[PDB]
Amino acid sequence: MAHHHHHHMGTLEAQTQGPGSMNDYKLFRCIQCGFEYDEALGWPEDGIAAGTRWDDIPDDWSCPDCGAAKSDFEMVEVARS
Ligand SMILES: [Zn+2]
Repeated sequence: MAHHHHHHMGTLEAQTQGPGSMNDYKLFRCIQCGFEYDEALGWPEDGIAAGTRWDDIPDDWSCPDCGAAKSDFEMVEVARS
């Protein structure tokens, strides 16, 4: 009769989120879903490099999360002070 059991390992923090805000970068949050973009973090999945400004981001660029437009983003001030 088997009496072996497994235990849950718990939480492995694989995120480690934290962009170094050494320069005043902004946040841009999609209003259609809540996708928050940090200019200091960038989005390497699309090719957006860390430090790329919203102005440098192509007008044809869409929210990688849902395909919402740039006008679907809000400019969020960074309270990391
Ligand atoms: Zn979105």
